[PDB]
Amino acid sequence: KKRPKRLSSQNVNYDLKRRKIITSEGIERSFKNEENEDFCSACNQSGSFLCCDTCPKSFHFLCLDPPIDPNNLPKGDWHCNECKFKIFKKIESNFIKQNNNVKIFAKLLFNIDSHNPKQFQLPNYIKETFPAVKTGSRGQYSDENDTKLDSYNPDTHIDSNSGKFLICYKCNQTRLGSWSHPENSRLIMTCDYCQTPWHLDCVPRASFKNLGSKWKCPLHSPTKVYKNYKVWKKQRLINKKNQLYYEPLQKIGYQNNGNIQIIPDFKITQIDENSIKYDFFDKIYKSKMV
Amino acid sequence: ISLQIPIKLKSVLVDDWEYVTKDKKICRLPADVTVEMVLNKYEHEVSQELESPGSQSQLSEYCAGLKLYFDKCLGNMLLYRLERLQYDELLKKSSKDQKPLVPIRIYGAIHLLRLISVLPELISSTTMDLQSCQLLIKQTEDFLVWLLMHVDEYFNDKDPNRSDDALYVNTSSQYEGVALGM
Amino acid sequence: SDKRRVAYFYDADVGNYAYGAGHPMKPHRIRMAHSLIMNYGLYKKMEIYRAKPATKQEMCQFHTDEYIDFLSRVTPDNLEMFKRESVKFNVGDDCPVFDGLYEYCSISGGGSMEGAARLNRGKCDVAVNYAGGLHHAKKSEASGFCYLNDIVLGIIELLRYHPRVLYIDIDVHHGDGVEEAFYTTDRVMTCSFHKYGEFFPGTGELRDIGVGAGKNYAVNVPLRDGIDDATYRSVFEPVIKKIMEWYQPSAVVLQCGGDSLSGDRLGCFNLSMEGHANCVNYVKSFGIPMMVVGGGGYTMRNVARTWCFETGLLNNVVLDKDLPYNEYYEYYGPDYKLSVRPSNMFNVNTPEYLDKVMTNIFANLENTKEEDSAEAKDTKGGSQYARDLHV
Amino acid sequence: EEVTFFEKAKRYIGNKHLYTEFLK
Repeated sequence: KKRPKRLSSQNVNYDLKRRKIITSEGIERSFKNEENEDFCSACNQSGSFLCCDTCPKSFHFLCLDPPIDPNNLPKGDWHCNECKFKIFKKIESNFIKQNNNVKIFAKLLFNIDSHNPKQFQLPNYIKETFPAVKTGSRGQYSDENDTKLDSYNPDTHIDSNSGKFLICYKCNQTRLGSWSHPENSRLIMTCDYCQTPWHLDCVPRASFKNLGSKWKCPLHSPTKVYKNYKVWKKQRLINKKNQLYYEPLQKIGYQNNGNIQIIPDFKITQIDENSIKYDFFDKIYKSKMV
Repeated sequence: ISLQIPIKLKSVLVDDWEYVTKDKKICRLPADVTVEMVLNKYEHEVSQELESPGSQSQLSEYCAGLKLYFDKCLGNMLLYRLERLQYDELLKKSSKDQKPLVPIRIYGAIHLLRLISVLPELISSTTMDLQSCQLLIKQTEDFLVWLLMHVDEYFNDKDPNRSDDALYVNTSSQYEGVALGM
Repeated sequence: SDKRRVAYFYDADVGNYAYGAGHPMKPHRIRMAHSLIMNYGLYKKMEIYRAKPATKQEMCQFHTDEYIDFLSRVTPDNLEMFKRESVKFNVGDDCPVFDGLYEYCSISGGGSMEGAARLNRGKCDVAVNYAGGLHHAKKSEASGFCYLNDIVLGIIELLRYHPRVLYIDIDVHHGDGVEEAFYTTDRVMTCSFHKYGEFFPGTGELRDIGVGAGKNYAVNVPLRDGIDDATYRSVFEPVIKKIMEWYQPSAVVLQCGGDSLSGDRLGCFNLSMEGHANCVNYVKSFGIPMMVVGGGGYTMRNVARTWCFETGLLNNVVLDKDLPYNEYYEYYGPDYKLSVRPSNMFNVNTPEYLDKVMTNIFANLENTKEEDSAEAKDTKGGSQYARDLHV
Repeated sequence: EEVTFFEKAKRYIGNKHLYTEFLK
């Protein structure tokens, strides 16, 4: 018998919200009778914009070649880069010969204020050379990014791909536990690259991350191994007409600074496991003498 | 039309894009190397490795045209949304001591290579003759070939976490918030 | 354990500030904690103190000049023109502005520097500041869903008397700014308990224990979605015991955050009165100088209950569960008892995971071994008592 | 001896999804 709708108290504020009763009076004895778009044409982003009339687009206050702080407004009405020439023998012929030492770039310099400033986007023949690089929603570098009962564990310990059970690498225990005593159950997250099972206790993790960069299983090559120093950043993979190439002819003191496609300009060389075994024992021997 | 960007320099551009957007890093304003020193190295090196039948004339002409191109087209296509406020504060500091706004001698070779890569985007949308286009493509390919050998000296693999010679300064939280705000 | 002189600073202006509609983090909990303390008869072993507003040029000791000048100039009627500094420091987007913002930061920093000065002059062994507790912000930031970092304002104010300073964060949404400000120096050790899951700070890791002179001297523990009292005891007692047996601090700054209680807007921990009391009780047991500060708490009943309990035990008295009549008599629970019931929510943390954290923490720590400064100018503010014992 | 590493790894890892990464 809570009965909340019966009592409303309309004489004062109502439902957290305030009504117009405070603004319904005007008797005081104090003075004693004496177009625009959501997105942008420069970076395709939403935010603060300046109103325009000659053009139907909107630009940011800090996305212009002569940028101006929003607090100090420009005098009059501001116009875009090409809006200046929008209202207004060819001028190219005299412009080419007007200046010296710029003749091959005269036409390129002519077209500077005839178009709007914009953020930089990589061309249509750069990103796609590496299949790992894909365009983002707003222009991000996309490489790998996208409290209940025990029922989390059956939803994670069974992938229904082959009707089997995934076992962790550090410990050979799935540890699904029992329904009566679920405290012995351990959550397992799988890898997003090789689907390697991993307990949440073996690797120092405490939560599942599903927004942002995908979790990496720590059984791969380091991305930024540090040894003044050296910052290895790989050489990526090339899918453009098999440009990466495969030339196995030496495999000895190769010194190919990593980046091997192991088999049983840029050049992802081919390596075998016999060579890896041989030069491992060679390095072990040379460490034994020193 | 499209110039032969080498795959190493494509990896360099993708790494710079990752640093700018995903890693949130921007280039050094007081860069030890800008376009002036890379073109000085060009004129100091490539002149004596070939004969002189007159190629130095249009070679220096193209260098001057590029230098002029890097000024106005810097603020048009370049400056990823993170770098807009750094451009603003750079021009404010330039105007503080009444110095002329000359942004070519500020940015390094990363922006130079980025401007090189963005040429076919706007070259096609104009009345621009193929006769000069073939020569420009060939000499720009020579430029990328020269940059290949110099890529370790000019874009050395370093990060802005333990030394100040990584040609990069990392973004701050206030700068990250205000750069992508407006 | 041992008898201690506990000092408590409260400002009445802290209570009458509302952050906004639908706002979890709010300052009204401080006034009801003060009312519960006043009505529980704790004044016999307590002195009341008034927090002077923070002076502008001493407030800049942590933050930048422009940030403080903006905070003293910010108000809802001009936030629309303040866009650049609004988005630069995350002000008005995630944390909206309100009347008396600069007043709140001034009185909070004043209370924190008052606690630090009372620690410096040594007349009171323990200083309690519930009015402050803003512990998420940074030098030029209002991130972590607050506005100031007055704990780091008060930590360095007590550096002169206390060379080695130990800080503990026990609530969720840990001290990003607190461990950030004292990263590279071994003088201040920042310990923080939080969950790996995304929070208002977002930061926190097991490998970010320090760089430079502060290397291996800022321990962070990533916890899971809710800890039982016994598991929190087993994860708290050995770590703090090893810290006090190795670091040898001369001061303790305890963050009495109510965000880690059993049920609030953003909290995800499951500690009862016993679980929350052991954090303060353990670090009280060594008797070294202490500064209790509290900023957490999204639900008024739970945070007021735990703050009244902490105020009770800190003076070594038996705090009973019954609540005397006050202005908030029909506020805390149906049965009106001072006990936050732990929810029936699962213990995600593992004893094996806790043991692994213990082992790597021990292996990490085995290798190691301004015109008004230091002033306590204030007023007692106990001449008039606003005890509303009449209906 | 020092040549037993190969079949030790063959028994332990087994699958080539990780063994090749172990070789790397």
